[PDB]
Parts: sequence; C-alpha cells; structure tokens
Amino acid sequence: VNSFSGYLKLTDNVYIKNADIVEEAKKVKPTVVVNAANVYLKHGGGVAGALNKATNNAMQVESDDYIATNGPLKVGGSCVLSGHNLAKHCLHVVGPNVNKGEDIQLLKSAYENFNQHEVLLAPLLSAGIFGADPIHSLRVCVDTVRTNVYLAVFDKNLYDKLVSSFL
Ligand SMILES: O=C(NCc1ccccc1)c1cnccn1
Repeated sequence: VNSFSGYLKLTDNVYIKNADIVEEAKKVKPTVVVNAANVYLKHGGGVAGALNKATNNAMQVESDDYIATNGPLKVGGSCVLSGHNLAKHCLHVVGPNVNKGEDIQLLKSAYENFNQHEVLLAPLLSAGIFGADPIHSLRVCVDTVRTNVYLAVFDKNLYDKLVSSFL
C-alpha cells in the first residue's frame, strides 16, 4: 500500500491523475519525483520551472553545482539529486525535445531510467513544451516502465483525452 490517492489504474504498474505535479509532491512527499529536465539542468519553464519555483530556487542552486562538477547529462539520461521540500529525491530525466530536433526514439531510453526506482511520481516525458505527442509518451511509458509510476497530468483536457484514447 502507498499514499497516492485518486489515480486511475491503466496497467499492472501505471497509474494516472489530472493533477499539478508540484501540488501532488507537496501532499505525498514521495520517495522520488521525476523532473522533466534538460541536459543543462536549467529549470526555466514547464514542469522543471514549476518544480524549481516550489523549491525557492534551491533545485537550481544544487543543479548548477552538479553541472559544474559533472558536465551536462545525455538526452535519454538522468541523475538523482535532492527532492528538497517536494520529495526525498528528484530524478532529473532528459526526454528528447522535439522543438530542438532530438530523436524521439530516445524517449524509450529516457523512461528506462524510471526502472531504477520502485515507485515514482512523474510527468509524461517529452510532453508539454518538449513538443512530443503526449499519447505517444504514455504508450512508451506503459511499454517501458516496469516499476510503479504515478503520472500526474497537469492539463484536464489532455488527461481526459489520454484516458479516453488509452489502449
Ligand atoms: O508544463 C507542465 N506540464 C507539462 C504539460 C502541460 C500542458 C500540456 C502538456 C504538458 C507543468 C507546469 N506547471 C506545473 C505542472 N506542470
């Protein structure tokens, strides 16, 4: 049993809810919250900007130190940093940004990072300002992630479309 509430069960391991991932993290304080990161961990907008704002910029301060030491992530890659006030840990995962010309085939690699964690609160990778088709992102999620993932979908209209169209 875990603390996630009000989710629709899509599969054995994937759950979905129309929710602000910031507000969901604050309520649940999950072991892992996933950030929709870029390779520079520059948390300007989308999910990353919202998560970072909720940390009062502490996520960005930690991230800048991480990049100064390690250099940029790979598209499809991840790193584990603090979850600050939102979670124990933040898994910063870089899905391909279609609005920068990145190979959409890297979305499956991105979601494979989730398999290193038993339970996660996450957004749909490469959705929103990353430009991918969210219906595709949910299909890759279901077909790639084997651990327990709680997808908080920000847009109510998109949520209903994702549920209604789900095979
Ligand atoms: O961009 C965010 N989610 C991604 C998204 C939003 C709309 C349509 C598709 C994808 C976000 C922003 N702020 C808070 C929580 N999520």
